[PDB]
Amino acid sequence: QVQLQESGPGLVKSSETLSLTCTVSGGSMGGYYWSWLRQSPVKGLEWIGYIFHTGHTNYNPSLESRVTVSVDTSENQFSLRLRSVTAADTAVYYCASLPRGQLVNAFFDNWGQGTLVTVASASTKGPSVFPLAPSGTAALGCLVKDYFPEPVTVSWNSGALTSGVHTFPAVLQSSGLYSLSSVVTVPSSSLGTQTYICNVNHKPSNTKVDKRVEPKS
Amino acid sequence: YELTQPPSVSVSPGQTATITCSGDKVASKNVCWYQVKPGQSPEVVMYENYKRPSGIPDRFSGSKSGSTATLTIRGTQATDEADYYCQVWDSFSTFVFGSGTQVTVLGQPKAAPSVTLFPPSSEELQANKATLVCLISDFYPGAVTVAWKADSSPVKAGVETTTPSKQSNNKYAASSYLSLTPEQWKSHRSYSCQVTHEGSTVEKTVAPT
Repeated sequence: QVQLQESGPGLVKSSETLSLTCTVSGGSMGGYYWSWLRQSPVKGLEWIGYIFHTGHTNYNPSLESRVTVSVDTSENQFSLRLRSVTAADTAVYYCASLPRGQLVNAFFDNWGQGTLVTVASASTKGPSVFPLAPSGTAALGCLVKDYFPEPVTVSWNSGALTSGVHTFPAVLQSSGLYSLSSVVTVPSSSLGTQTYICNVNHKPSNTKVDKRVEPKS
Repeated sequence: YELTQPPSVSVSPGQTATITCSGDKVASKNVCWYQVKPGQSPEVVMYENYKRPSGIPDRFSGSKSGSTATLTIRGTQATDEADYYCQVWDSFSTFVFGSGTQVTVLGQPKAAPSVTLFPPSSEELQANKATLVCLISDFYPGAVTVAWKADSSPVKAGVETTTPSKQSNNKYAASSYLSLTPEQWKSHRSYSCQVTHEGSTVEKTVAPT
């Protein structure tokens, strides 16, 4: 009847310009406000902006300065440009529809899938590793910081230490970079005996890092 | 601004899940409800406070009293497990949505989170930068709020937090990084990581020795 579907790039470098498109199936660009929204954690779900077949635009004021939305009545598409993106703009973008006229009780309908957009660093970079010193088991770890892209593989003592090891998923941070931690739980009877070493391997940057972990004071 | 709704809300299957969209502006204007799931087009599950769109299960029930909107699910089922957002029209922002509510249907037996907090390292401090690592593991369901505390008063900036990821043992794991300047760390008496899962909240505390 009227189904919408959006195309996007997926991965985008920081400070470059994000351009998304949405396609309408069948019906003309009639009594509808063609809308763009986005959803994520942190920022939740927010409305980006809508546009009418005439060219009339309405944007989110907090985003109005950067946002630009367009129509192509000819091709049956409508588009979004964002201008200068950051890792905070990393979210799932949706194209949807509003009905022309009254807006007080209106809701968006005929949503898209839509398209996950990840904004990250423009350049490949190796991680920086730092020891997580411990205090009948105690836990010690390795911290890999500020790297791109994924993935990074962490092993302990060349893979000789396997038990009690848990490597957490990474965080995409405002820098457009990733960072994760890998923690092993070990006998408190240990320490001062049996050295613990974090082996970090980040292939895209030819980075390999071995780091000794042991308590201080 | 996003008015207010609880982050979590969970239920055993068939139990009744109640979500609250409250926040002042909710008196002037009518409220609708959207559900959101990954790899799937979100849909209106409510509009005009109480009205029931097409093809939407009768079990959902929607109401509004005073300055508080409410989406009730009634006999909830695994399909309903999603993120629910509350929407209200506004004159200038054109729209305002909710903080979001992650309705979770169990599932498995519940599990309290195991938390481990690591202070900034010497090597990192010598390289200026400082970072605090709060690690949360083995908890169910996958819904945890993480707040940070300088001495004992919440921290706004430099907080990054993963979304909970399922691990091999079917439980969830999440991590939270609090980024700090050197002086920042030794200045305050201590720093604290505070993770509240379901009803309970547990706290881990560290100091610059």
